[PDB]
This record gives sequence, structure tokens and C-alpha cells, in this order.
Amino acid sequence: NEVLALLSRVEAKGKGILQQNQIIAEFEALPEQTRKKLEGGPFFDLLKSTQEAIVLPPWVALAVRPRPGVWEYLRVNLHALVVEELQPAEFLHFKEELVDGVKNGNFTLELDFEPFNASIPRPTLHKYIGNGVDFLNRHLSAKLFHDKESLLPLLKFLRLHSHQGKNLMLSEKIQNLNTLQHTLRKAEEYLAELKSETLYEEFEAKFEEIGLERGWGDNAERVLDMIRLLLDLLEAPDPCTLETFLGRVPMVFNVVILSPHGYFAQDNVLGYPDTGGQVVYILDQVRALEIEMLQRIKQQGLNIKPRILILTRLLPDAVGTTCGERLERVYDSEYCDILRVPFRTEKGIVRKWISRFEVWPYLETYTEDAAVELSKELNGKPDLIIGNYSDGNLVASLLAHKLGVTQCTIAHALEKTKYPDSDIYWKKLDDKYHFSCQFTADIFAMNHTDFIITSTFQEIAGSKETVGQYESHTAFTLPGLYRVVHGIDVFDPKFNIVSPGADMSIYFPYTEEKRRLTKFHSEIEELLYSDVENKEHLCVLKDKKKPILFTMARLDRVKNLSGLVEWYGKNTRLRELANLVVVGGDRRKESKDNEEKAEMKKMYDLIEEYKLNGQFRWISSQMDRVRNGELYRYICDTKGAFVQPALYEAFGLTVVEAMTCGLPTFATCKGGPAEIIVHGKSGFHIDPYHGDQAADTLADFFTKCKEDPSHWDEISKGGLQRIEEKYTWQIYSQRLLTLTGVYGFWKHVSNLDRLEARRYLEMFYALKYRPLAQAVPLAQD
Amino acid sequence: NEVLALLSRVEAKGKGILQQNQIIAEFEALPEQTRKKLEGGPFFDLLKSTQEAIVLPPWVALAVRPRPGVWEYLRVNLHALVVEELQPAEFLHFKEELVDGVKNGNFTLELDFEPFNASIPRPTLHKYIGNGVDFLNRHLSAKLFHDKESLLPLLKFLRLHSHQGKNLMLSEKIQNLNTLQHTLRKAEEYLAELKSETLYEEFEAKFEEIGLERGWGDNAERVLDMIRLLLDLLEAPDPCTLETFLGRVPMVFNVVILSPHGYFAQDNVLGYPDTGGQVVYILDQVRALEIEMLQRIKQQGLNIKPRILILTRLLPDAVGTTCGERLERVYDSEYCDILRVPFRTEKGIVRKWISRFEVWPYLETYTEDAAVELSKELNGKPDLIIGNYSDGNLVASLLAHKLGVTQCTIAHALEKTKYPDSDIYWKKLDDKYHFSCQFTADIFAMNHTDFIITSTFQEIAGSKETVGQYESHTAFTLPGLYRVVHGIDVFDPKFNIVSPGADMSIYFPYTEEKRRLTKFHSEIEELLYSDVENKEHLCVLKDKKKPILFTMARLDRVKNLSGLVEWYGKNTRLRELANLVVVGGDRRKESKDNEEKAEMKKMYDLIEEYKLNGQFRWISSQMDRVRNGELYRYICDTKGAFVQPALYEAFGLTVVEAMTCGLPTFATCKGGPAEIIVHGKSGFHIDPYHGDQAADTLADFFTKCKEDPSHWDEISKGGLQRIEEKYTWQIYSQRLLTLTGVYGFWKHVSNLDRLEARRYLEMFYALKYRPLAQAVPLAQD
Ligand SMILES: O=c1ccn([C@@H]2O[C@H](COP(=O)(O)OP(=O)(O)O)[C@@H](O)[C@H]2O)c(=O)[nH]1
Ligand SMILES: O=c1ccn([C@@H]2O[C@H](COP(=O)(O)OP(=O)(O)O)[C@@H](O)[C@H]2O)c(=O)[nH]1
Ligand SMILES: OC[C@H]1O[C@](O)(CO)[C@@H](O)[C@@H]1O
Ligand SMILES: OC[C@H]1O[C@](O)(CO)[C@@H](O)[C@@H]1O
Ligand SMILES: [K+]
Ligand SMILES: [K+]
Repeated sequence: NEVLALLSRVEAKGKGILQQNQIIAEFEALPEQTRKKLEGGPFFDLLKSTQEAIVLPPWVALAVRPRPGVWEYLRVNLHALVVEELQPAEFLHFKEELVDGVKNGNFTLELDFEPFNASIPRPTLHKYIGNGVDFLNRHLSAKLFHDKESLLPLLKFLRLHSHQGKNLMLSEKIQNLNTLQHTLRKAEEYLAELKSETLYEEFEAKFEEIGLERGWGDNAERVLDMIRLLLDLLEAPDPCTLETFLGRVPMVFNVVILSPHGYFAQDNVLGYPDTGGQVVYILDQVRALEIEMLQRIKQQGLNIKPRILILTRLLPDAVGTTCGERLERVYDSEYCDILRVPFRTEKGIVRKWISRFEVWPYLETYTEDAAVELSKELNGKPDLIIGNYSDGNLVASLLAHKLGVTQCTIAHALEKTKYPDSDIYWKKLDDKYHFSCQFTADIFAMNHTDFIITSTFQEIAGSKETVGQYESHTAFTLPGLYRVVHGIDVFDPKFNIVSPGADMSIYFPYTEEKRRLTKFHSEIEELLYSDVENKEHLCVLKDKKKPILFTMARLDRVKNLSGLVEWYGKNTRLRELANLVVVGGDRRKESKDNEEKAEMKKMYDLIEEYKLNGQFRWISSQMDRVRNGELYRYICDTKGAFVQPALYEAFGLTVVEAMTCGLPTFATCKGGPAEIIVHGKSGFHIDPYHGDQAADTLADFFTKCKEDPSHWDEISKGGLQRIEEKYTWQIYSQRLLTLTGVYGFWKHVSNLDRLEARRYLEMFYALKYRPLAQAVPLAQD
Repeated sequence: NEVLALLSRVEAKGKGILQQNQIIAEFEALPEQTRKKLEGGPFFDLLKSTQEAIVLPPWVALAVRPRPGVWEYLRVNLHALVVEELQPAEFLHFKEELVDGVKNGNFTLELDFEPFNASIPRPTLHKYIGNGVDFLNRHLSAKLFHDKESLLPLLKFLRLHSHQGKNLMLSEKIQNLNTLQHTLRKAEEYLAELKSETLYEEFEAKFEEIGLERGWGDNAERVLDMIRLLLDLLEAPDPCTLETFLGRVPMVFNVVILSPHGYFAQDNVLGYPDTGGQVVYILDQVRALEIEMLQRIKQQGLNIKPRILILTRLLPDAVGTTCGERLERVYDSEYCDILRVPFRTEKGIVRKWISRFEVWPYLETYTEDAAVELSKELNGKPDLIIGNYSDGNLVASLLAHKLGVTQCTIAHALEKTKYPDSDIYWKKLDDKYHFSCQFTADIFAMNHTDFIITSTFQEIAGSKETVGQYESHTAFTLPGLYRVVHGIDVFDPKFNIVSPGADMSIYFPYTEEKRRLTKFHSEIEELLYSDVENKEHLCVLKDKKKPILFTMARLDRVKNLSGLVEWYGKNTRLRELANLVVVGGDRRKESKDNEEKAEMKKMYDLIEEYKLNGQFRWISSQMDRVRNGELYRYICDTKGAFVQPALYEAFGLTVVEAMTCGLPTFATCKGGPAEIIVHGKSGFHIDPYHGDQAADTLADFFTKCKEDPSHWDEISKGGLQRIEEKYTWQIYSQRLLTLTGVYGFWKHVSNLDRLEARRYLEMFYALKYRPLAQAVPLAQD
């Protein structure tokens, strides 16, 4: 039935040479098409699952995505019956012709990691995506099972393992699997007799004689389980045993965390350009980590003092902050300090703030300087290094290589998905965003790291219909620069989902009166309802009694708050029902950020266009997380709602924050919030691409709530539960330390294979990143 | 021996901060020392093994080389007993301080090809150096023994094997080892009965039925063996069988040879800048190669017509030459042609000759055009591509990648060894020699190719005392650019020694009278003995009856012709015994080559300084090999000798030519001739660094020869027999075709592992070569 397909195919051409997302790809052609559809059936499934379609004059190329992480590419003749299967490289040719007019010159670069990763087989099952350690535990457990040469790495590992000159686990006396096998048995025999609560100090003398150093446990009971797990691993390995053992071995003492860009600090920062959830995440992370690290250290019978350092930039000139000081104790922790190192060039240190899109030329020297400073601060080298975002992941990768430390990376966001078609359109965007530097770093850190943590499944593989954040890096091209044929694989065993949370001392249900912070109510009321218009707040709320539609975020284009303002301004029904309150941007000072400055001008116009005075309150950056918690709960009092209208949102901590306070939430369906919220149950999804619908959806909510105030309560509970089940810090740390254990061991078992990748990556950094990063215009004081 | 040892490092550290050379390094120290020479204990064995030593005040660094192919680097304390073993990369660190003042930026590029070669085990035996095919054969032979998943590749090979639309060996009717085994057997039984000389045509009908296509042999006998061999590979694989069979499969039909630089032609060229033994080598090669290819095509029952294309630059302004015509038939061949393609830019084609040192920016476009052209010339694609020197090897790799063809490289020289310390001092030599480009190319091709051909062992691994040419590329560094930690390995199984020869119809014993070409006597006698001084010959021989000390070569610095002249001018004894005749440089025209110009001036000066007139004849480039053959024979008549005083000579075809004609040779001990000649037996060695001794050795020889004439004859015979045994063209062809067969099959079996190394190279060409070559300033017409 070709008379039909050609209908759709001639639909596509009318659009002309260009990119088409499934948004349009199906939208225009299938539904906006005449009843000639009469389709269902085959080719509807195919078209529906098509992720994007590249239209050039004679042909349309289709990237088809049947299942998450499964792709096939196709060229079809616009007017013709012909359909040919494209290879990934071939499809990317198309994209390139669309822009340069020409596919990349024959000997232009193809990045291919596929042949490197081939060391260990790939899972094909949806169930292991974001579960990679489970896959690895099972593969190690098999490789280890009765293989002499296979067990040795474990022995050597334990035998060399030490911290600060104090030997741990096994001593130099155990040279082979028999001696070890023997000692473990003698030790189990001895220990099996003594009382459960017997301290390690009692039998310590005996152990040292037979070659057993500290770290097996604090008391006899614990030590015995350890030694049994090990006998079991030498004997009949199984995944749970392997994981349990490797996780329990004391390893992580000194931790190094990289977060160079933005103003990273504990006060007077959140809401400035580049300063946001990542900062909030890390501060919550180390506190939890330190608590867990102490616990384990003790349980294993050790007195070691842990140290966690957060490496960021020293910013001499940002007044009102502590960003100027080299060392800062993290609030509410004993062992976590922030360690600030300055950017510099031959001419000396660079004072001024620099956008995260511009920091590339400063990162290498930063790595050098950082290694020195943490060397001054740490006693013994780092046992774990975690990279954060692009710059951090970059720096974290260089250090991990330099010092030989187990590496983890966390994206926190991936710009290629926040800025659609920014890969194929990279060149027109470069003077401004330098995405050629950043995509390079991303691709680099991504394959350079030992493991990767994501906050959600969708961050890796997306959903059934839409592609993941990482998955979108599998095949792309930057025409004129290079072409990534396989840059990452959603099925990679290194991906682990470990979900964060909000700090339950700061954020809790609005309904616990005892804990409500009333001392903030005077300020909050002035902040919302006052009649004064100034750099802190603009316009004025006429009716103090309505529900409040609330939002808070950095002000940049993707966050798309100006968009919400418009949706709101246009909808008379929604303006009638509720007041709009938007926290974003800091109007106290001159904005040095491109998008934010731009975004502020829109905001000012929108205020005039829709005559927003009386329904709208535009608040500047709210920098105190403690008062912020109260603010949310106050929105709760008005029986209002939180809305997150981002064009794309990588994770969305504020979504978690509101749900946690019991504030019903409407979040963008693009990115992480799609996973966080179960629509109808834990809150509602809205599409930033249809805003008027978004507004009407909200109007519907406030109307239902008016007629039935219990509707409100339903979602508030739905949300609260979702958070209890899904996003909380208690479990996070333990997961992290265990991951660190397993991948740490895997690192040695698999070292021989990863040398080819080691050197490929080295060359990529040296001959691609460095040149690009050096071409970036330097900040001038 | 703590007393003695302290005493050497003592004298060493006085020399200052500089390069320690072995000859230099040991010379001063041990011999300029005392009876402390009682060091004939262990420490001395390590000193003479030292290849070079880096001098920096606190430490000295030593590269030690116990056996060829085995290096260990170490640093002891300038004043101390401390000796600490160095990683190769740390030794190279040392070398980098000496120049730039500090090491290479911490994150600047290290090339390591080691982990990319691991697909197969390294031979550790001196016996296997240059013998790699023998080694690769025993690996295949073993991997091929009763591993089904192993044998399939051989079947796929024979099944897919075809040429020019005609199907060869196995048909598509054979889908598996089972029916293959069945058919072959069925074929054996039948053929075993027929008369030996029965033509394939007779039993062809039957064969086509059972799945057997042409190529097994011309008669029943030959088909019988070929089939029996294959049956054997399926049953009990052994190296002799594996090789013998893979060599028999008709394979090489179309051959592409790359030689872009120089004036490449059959006349009016030899002696011009860059135009030399490579050109002479290649013409002899294709002629020989064509005879074998026809022979092999006939024997396997095929009628295919071969094609050999020699690809070089088209030079439209080189007059007197054929260098401006796109296609030229090679002398004395049916199927070999020179194919010339022009260099060009956006601006159009580039007419003027460019030094081989400057060709780099044009080579990539050369490849594209070349491909288009050799495509028009060839029926089907290349079955083999052979690269030559640096530019040729660079182009040959790009082509083999683009076309998917078996690749072989032949160095012909490696400049890094011709220009001492040109790697470490590369920066100041670069605006002139562009060695950053070249060395990059050299390493790129060296690893990129399937197999490598060398003319001698020394070219690869050197000698026990001295380092080999490729071997010197194993670890080196170019401060500020990159560091090669492992660039090549002398034991790599891809190395193969196949020695060239002289064309026996041009060069032969001076004592076969019927053959002497006497029609050349008048011209030659004028050349040597006339009293006319002009651009053809300078100065004058006063005495026509003295023996002639003879040399012929391109005129450049490394050839050190000016050196020979000085030595001779200074030595009254030698001047008394013989006349000096030197052919080099073309003074008919104005020289456009740097080194030639510089070298010409030296020559002129030496003429006046040593008042050489009457003892000396300086002859311009002799471009006709035919008469050139006679010129050698004529020197023999005078009972003269050939002398080759190069500072380094990669091979020395003129040494082969001289020995072939009966002319006793004295050749430089640096480079290939060290292997060609057996001192005292087939000729003599002289050390260009001690030239006065060179001059005396010559003097001694002539004196002895005057007292006992039969002394001359001994060497002449030694020289002849030596040539007969080692260097002759007959064997060359077979070996080369067999190599292609074996390396060809291997290409398929080992492809998966080579996939990693394939991308490493691609990125290295792309991000390192391309940018450098583009830095090279273009020629201007
Ligand atoms: O003016 C502001 C804007 C943001 N935030 C905090 O910054 C974080 C933003 O995290 P999210 O992931 O939602 O946004 P992003 O990380 O992209 O900045 C949340 O803790 C907010 O409460 C804040 O305290 N004040
Ligand atoms: O004026 C000259 C100089 C060189 N040759 C020939 O060029 C080749 C030089 O090759 P060789 O390997 O000796 O030195 P290369 O030029 O390759 O460095 C030999 O065949 C010489 O006979 C020549 O015919 N005329
Ligand atoms: O979305 C990317 C941006 O958001 C942050 O979370 C801000 O704290 C960082 O990851 C980055 O600046
Ligand atoms: O260095 C040797 C030089 O001479 C050649 O043999 C050409 O005659 C080339 O290999 C190179 O240009
Ligand atoms: K230990
Ligand atoms: K075939």
C-alpha cells in the first residue's frame, strides 16, 4: 500500500530541508493528516517510535528507537518506495550535509569507544540499565569461581591494601592462595570459640602472628563473618557474597570531590548564575557520606580520621561570600572542608567570576594546583574521587589518572539535552557557549571514569517513548569538528542509579506545627505580601488570601520562568484563582550572566504586557535554605502549588523539595521530573511546549480544590509518600561506598584491558580538548 | 668495587650538562682513566652496553642495551652509591629537561602502541627479528588446529575470493567446513585417477558442480597438491603447510606503489635532489615482481592480466624529464606503469618541485586525487599497496584504509637516525626539516601497516654494539611536542627482511669481456681523464695510470662527500697512491636544494684549500644506469676501489653495485653497509667519524695491492660471492607475494583486536599529523 506512505513522505518534504523531532515528526504527518490515516497496523509503530527525522531534498533519514538503548537508522526516498538501512556513521553523514552542505572531509575524526568497552560482555536487558554493579558482581563471581589466576588479584589487593602506613587486612606473610586459605581456616577455628562481644584487641596478637592485620572487624562476631565471606569467595563465589565482602572492606577514608564552577558556598550564594542544585546536592552528600564513613571505620575496628574535601574555585572578589577563603568547614560536619584553589595563568591569578561555559582554558593548571593543595591537606592520597558536571568531571578525570585513584562521575546535567540540536548546530553557538569544549569534556569524562552515578533511570535511558540524557550521547556529530559513532552505551555496567534526597531537617511536611519555624513569618509575609517594590521584589499582590502558585530557581533560559509568567499572564481563569510568585535572578546587583540578564528583560516586559501588577510577585534569589523550607510550607498554607516549567530539567531538586513539604507539584515532563512524579498520584506533568495547556491544567487543579479541598490533600499525601519510597539520603552513602568497593576491585582485575582505552582517552584529551580549551578567550581583570 | 665506580661517574659529571654518546660516553671515561681499568669486573659490561647517557648535575641517566631489542633505563647519583631503575617515560623525562628546561607539560601526549599490538605474543629471540612471518605462521598454525570457530575464516576467505567479477577457489555452494571437507575429498578421489598433465579445462565441468571454481592449478597435478594442502589445514595445521598454501592462492593481481617525492623517472633524473636509490629500487622491484605475478597467475590456471602502478607526483615544469606525463610504461615490462598525479591546493595545481622535507601539506589531497586516478587505471581494486619512505608510507596508509587493501611499508631510510639528536633538538631544525611532520608520519605508517619490509637486519635491530634504525624509534621524545614511550618493537612479527639486489644486466663482473660495453669507452675516458673543466666535470687528473678511488651519490650533508674529499686532501700517502673521482651534484643547473648548495661550496673550497687539482676529478650526476654499470667496471680496470663515506647510510645500493662489478669496497660502518660487507672478506669498513684513519686504511690497501696484486683480487671475489649469497632479486618477488598471502589472511582473523589500534591511529593522523602538516608553509609558483 504505497499510495499511503508517499502521503506521509510528501508531507515531510513540504516542511523542507531540516530536523524534525517526534514532536513534529508524527504531529504534522500522521494526526494532522487527513483520515487517509486509516492506519494503526505496521509502519505506524515504526513511525511512532522514530526519535528524529533528517529531511534533505530527495531523502528523509530516520533514527528509530524501538526500546530504550536500541536504535536502527534508515534512509527512505521522499518520493519512492525505497527504504534502506543506514549504519550509524552513515546516518550522521546526513546530519552533517544538513548544515555544512558537506559531510565531514574523509579523514576527519570518528570517535568510537565500542571496540574499547568490548572487554566485558554487555547486558541486553532493561533491568540492568542503571543497575550495572549487579551485572558486574555476577560476572566477577563467575570469573572468580575456581580460577587460580582469577583469585590472586583479590589476594594481592588485600595484601597491598593499607592506609597511612598502617597495614590492613592481610600482611606480607601471605604469598599464595594456600597460605591465605590456610590462615583464614585457622582464624575461623580460633574465633569460632571466643565470646561474641570479644574486642579485636584481645585476639589481635594471635592474628598478627598468622598474618592477619586490622580491618576485619571491631569484635569477634563481625571478624568471623568477614573471614567466612572470604573463605566462601575463594571456595564457591556468588554475587551477593562478593558484593557484601568488597563493600565491607575498609577502603574509603580520604575523599576528593570536584566542583570548580559557580560560587560554591554555604550561604549568600544559591541562585547566582551557575549556583544551584549541584551545590545543594554535594553539601547534603558529604554530610551523609561522612556519617556512613565513620560508621564503617568503627565497625571494622579502626581509629582512622576521615577527610572529605570539596575542590572548587577561589573567588577573591565576590563580596558577601566566603568564596574568598581557602578552607571552609561544612556546616554540621566534623571532617568535611571546602578547599578553594584559584584560577591562574602566566600573568598570575585570575580574580573575576567566570561562567561555567567559559572555564575551559583554566582547568588543566587548576588540576595541577589542586593536586598540590589537597596533598597539603590530606594524610595519604585520596581513596575516592568524584567528579561533578563537565568541568568537575574533566578535572576529576585528570586527577584520578595522576594519583591513581578510583573515579566516579556525576553529570548533574548534560547540556546537549538542555540545548536541542546544539550538537549539529554547535558552530553557530560556540563564541557564546563553547559547547565544542564541553561536549568533548563530557564524552571524555564519561568513558574515562570507573563508575557513574545518575539521579534517575531517565538520566541514562529515558522512557519508552523518549530518549535518555546519556543515551543521546551514543550517536552524535559536530559537523566540521568530529563525529561520535558510539560515544556511550546505555547498557554500560558502569551506570548506577543512586537517588538523592532533600535534607529532612530543612524540608518536612507543612503539617507538623511543632517544627514549623514561626520566627520567619514576619519576613516571609513582607517578602510575599508587602507593598514595597525594589531589587528584592517587584510588583505587589493585591489579594493576600488566594492560593499561591510558586516557583524558585536560577534564572536562565532553559529554566524558562519567563515562559510560566506568560502562560500565567494569558490565562484569566488561572489569574483569578491564584497569585503567581516567582523567585529568580538576583536584582540586588548587576547581572554578569548572559542568559540571566536576557531573561530579566523578558520578565520586565511580561510584567508590562499582561499588566501583571496585583497578581504577581517577582522575588530575587533566596539564599537561605533554612528559611526556604519555611517558605515552601507557607505556600502550603495558602493551599497552593509548586510549578516547574523548565524546557528541560536534568533532575529537579526543587521538585523533591516541594513534594517533601507536602506542596502539590506540577513539573516539566522533559527530563528527570518525568520520573520523579507519577502523574495523577504524586503530582502532575506539564509540557513546557504547550504552555496554555499547562496553565489550564493548573486552573483545573485550583478549581477542583475549591469545590473539594480534599483533592488538594490527596496529592500532597501522594507526593509525600513518593518521596519516602524514592528520594532520601539514608541509603545513598552506603550504596556509594559499596560501589566504590566493587569498582575499586574491578579496576585491578580488568586493568590490562583498559590500557588501550587509557591511551585512547589520553590522546583525546591532549590532541582535542587542550587545543579547543586553549582557543577559548581568557577572562580579563 | 665502590672505589673504582665512584671514579668514573667522577669524570663523567665534569663534562657538563649534555649528551653522553657511548663512543663519546665510554671513550673519555674508561680509556682516559687509570689502571682503575681493573674494572674488568662486572661494572664494565654495563658501561659498554650503555647506548647513551644524559648528564644533569645531581644524576646521570643511562639507557642500557644488553642485547638488541632489550633496553633498561636507570639513573644513579652523580656523587653517590645510589642507582635507581627508571621507567622508559622517566628516562625520556630526563631528556626533556635538558632542552626546554622542564619536562613536557604533565598532561601532554604520550604515545604508547604497546597495548594495541598485544593481539599476538612477542617473540623474544634474536632469531625471529626480521623473521616475523615465520612466527605468525606458527601462531596461525596453532590457532588453526581443530578450532572450528577458527577455520571458518579460511573458508569465508576462499568463498568470497574473486577478481574482476570472476569467481575463484570455492563457490557459494559451499557454506560450511562440512561440505568443504566433503567436496575437497570428493575432488581428491576423482583427480587422483587422471593423468598428471591433464588441463583444468577437462575436469572443470565436474568441479563447478561440486562447488570448486578456478585457481587451484593449471593441471591435475597442481590442483591435486593445492587441494591436499587445504585438506591438511583442516586436519593437522603446520607452519610449512599454512604458508605454502596461503602463498599459492592466486591473490596479487593489481599492485599500487607509492613514491611521491623526488623526480621519479627512468632517465635524466638519478642524482637530482631526492632522486636516488629509492627510485632505482622501485624500478627493479616492479620488473621482478611482474615476472613472478604472471608466473603465479599462469600456474594457478588463470588468464588475468596484472597491473602494477607506481604513484608519484606529476611535475609539469621539470624539463629534460618525463616527469610531466601522467602515464609512462616502465622499461622492459608489459604491465608496470608510472602514474603521476599533480599536487594541488584550492588555488589550483602546484607546478614546482618541492623538497621531500616540505611535501607534507599536499599529501592528503594527493591521496584523494591518487585514488580517483588509480581507480580509472585499475580493473577492480588494488590487491596490495606498498608504501615507500615517509610521504609514500603516509599516503599508502590513507589509501589502504580508504580502499580496504593489504598494506606493506618499506622505509628506505629513517631520518631520525640520519640526523643525530634530531628528535630531541627537533624544534630548532623544524623550520628547515619539518621533522615534527616526518617522524609523526613515520610512526603512524610504521604501526598502521600490515607488514614491514627491510633490506637488512641492522635496519631493524642494529648490531650487538649499535642500535638499529627502527629500534631507535622504540622510545624517544620530542620536547614540547610529544613523547613516544613505546613507538615500535624490534620483535614485532610484522617485520620481514627481504634483501634487494642490482639488475644483473646492468651490473656484473668487470672480467667478463664479451659483456663489457666498449662503445662507452670514448665517453668515459673523456669523463675521467680529459683536460676540459666545465659543469659536467671539474678539475683534472694529471696522471692517467694511477688507480682510482671512486664514489657516486646524491650530494647532501649525510652523504658526506665533502668529508671524503677533505680526508683525501690531507693524506699525502693516499694522494700519492690514487686519484679521487667523485660523482655527485648536478652543476649543469642552478641547485634548488639546500643541502646540495651548501655541499657544493664546501667542495669548491676544498679544491682550493688542499690544492686538489691534478689529483682529483669532480663529476656531475651520472643519470644513465647502463653506462654507469660500465663506469664501475672501468674503475676495476684501474685496480681502483669504491668508497662510501656517509655519516649514516640506511642501505647503500651503490655498495651492492660496486661489489657486483668486482670493485673492492670501503663503506661507512654507520647504517646498513655494516651488514652488507664482511670486513676483510667481502670488503672493508671505515668510520666516517675517524676520517684520517679512513684515509690511511685506503692507503694501506693500495700499498698492499701494489706489493701483492692478488690482494685486490681476493677482496673482489669476496665481494662477488657475498653478493651472490645475500642480495639478489630472484627470491625477492616470491617472498613478497607469500608475505601478502599470509599477512592477507591474518588481516581477517585478527581484525577484531586491530580495531582498537585502528582508531588510535585514525585519531593520531587526524589530530596530530593533519595540524602539523597544515603548519608547513606551501610552495609558491
Ligand atoms: O533562588 C534560589 C534558587 C534555587 N535554590 C535552591 O537551589 C536548588 C536548585 O536545584 P534544582 O536541581 O532544582 O535546580 P538546578 O540544580 O538546576 O539549579 C534547590 O535546592 C533550591 O531550593 C535556592 O535556594 N534559591
Ligand atoms: O649521480 C648519481 C648518483 C646516484 N646514482 C644511483 O642512485 C642509487 C643510489 O642509491 P643508494 O642506496 O646508494 O643511496 P640513496 O640515494 O638511496 O640514499 C644507486 O643506484 C646509484 O648508482 C646514480 O645513478 N647517479
Ligand atoms: O544545569 C546545570 C547547572 O545547574 C547546577 O546544578 C547549578 O548548581 C550545576 O550542575 C550547573 O551549574
Ligand atoms: O635518504 C634517502 C633518500 O634517497 C632516496 O633513496 C631516493 O633516492 C629516498 O629514500 C630518500 O629521498
Ligand atoms: K595489606
Ligand atoms: K571464491
